[PDB]
Amino acid sequence: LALKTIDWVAFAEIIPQNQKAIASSLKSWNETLTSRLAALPENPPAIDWAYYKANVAKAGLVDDFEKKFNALKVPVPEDKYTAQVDAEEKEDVKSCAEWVSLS
Amino acid sequence: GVGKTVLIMELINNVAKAHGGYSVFAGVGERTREGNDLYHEMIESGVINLKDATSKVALVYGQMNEPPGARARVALTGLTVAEYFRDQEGQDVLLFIDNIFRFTQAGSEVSALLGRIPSAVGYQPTLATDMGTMQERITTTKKGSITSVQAIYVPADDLTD
Amino acid sequence: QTSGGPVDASSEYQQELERELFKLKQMFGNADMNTFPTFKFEDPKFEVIEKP
Amino acid sequence: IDTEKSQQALVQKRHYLFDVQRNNIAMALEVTYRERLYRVYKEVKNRLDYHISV
Ligand SMILES: Nc1ncnc2c1ncn2[C@@H]1O[C@H](COP(=O)(O)OP(=O)(O)O)[C@@H](O)[C@H]1O
Ligand SMILES: [Mg+2]
Repeated sequence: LALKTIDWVAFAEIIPQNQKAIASSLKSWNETLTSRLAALPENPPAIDWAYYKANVAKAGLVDDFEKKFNALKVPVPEDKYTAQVDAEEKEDVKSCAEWVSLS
Repeated sequence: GVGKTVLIMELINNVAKAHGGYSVFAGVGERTREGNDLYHEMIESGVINLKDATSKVALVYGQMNEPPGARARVALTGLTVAEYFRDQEGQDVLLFIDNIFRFTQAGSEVSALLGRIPSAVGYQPTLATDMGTMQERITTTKKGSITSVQAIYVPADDLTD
Repeated sequence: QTSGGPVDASSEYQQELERELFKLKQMFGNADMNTFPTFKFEDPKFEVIEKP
Repeated sequence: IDTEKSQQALVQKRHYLFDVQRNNIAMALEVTYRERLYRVYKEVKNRLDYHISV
């Protein structure tokens, strides 16, 4: 997770009035993720089996669970949106590179 | 005369007949005409059915015309009915008690004669202990729930009694 | 001498024993806890975030 | 002239508007990915502590 720091005071002044709600709502989503992301470990505590291997009176259930659990590949969602927002920036910089030229 | 009985009848109207489990109404030292009103209201509302076994409320009544022993133990009778419906049936029971203050008041009336030194405001020395041994039975366990609504009279409008 | 009757000659209380697990089952939910859990994984809600 | 200078400074900071969207996205998936790792562990354990509770 290679996050990028952001100077919110710089972010505050470079928004146009016609879309302040969007950029303000983006701020709202921002910190809500930051705490929620920090409010739980990156990986849950992988539960013991030894306490379940012997203290459960079922045969096969305590292993095939651990077998199927280990054989379970939870899909992590691919980005499919980072390059799409980057598609706008490179075009935006292009529209702003000329402006600082004409200035 | 501030609305304890009106509010408990409103709670019966809103929650009791709209309920799934069973209900128990223990009249403890209140007007007998209110008990008659409740009986006939539950008869007309189909809650109490005199023709088949689809009744949903059990009534226990020892009213203000009863000697203090009956007014002290009728709360326990209602408790016992609700406790059966909670434990031996696992149902979700509703227990309405009106009035639960008459239990303590009758305890005081009899404690006068049981040869006990009186406590404050002339109450029995065993007020809190008797109230605890009664109230700790009115509770939800992991074998069933008891939603208890108890009207509590306040003497001389003194909430520090 | 219970290998024939596993509950040491219970002779009753089975009628209420299954009520106990039922109260215990509604405490853990409703799914059959004797098999592996199914899954449906949710996806985030997104929009177009360009310069409008 | 100086007002034109500042307009160069403000547009110099432009990229932040895209840095938030990147940051706000990148972790949003991690939040769902992390929380997805509970919905699997918090449930398989649940179906384990059941057979040890009963
Ligand atoms: N929610 C209410 N709406 C209208 N009138 C009410 C309400 N509650 C109480 N009252 C009035 O105040 C009186 C007191 O009723 P009651 O419930 O029997 O008091 P309590 O049982 O405490 O002695 C009622 O006769 C009624 O006219
Ligand atoms: Mg009253």
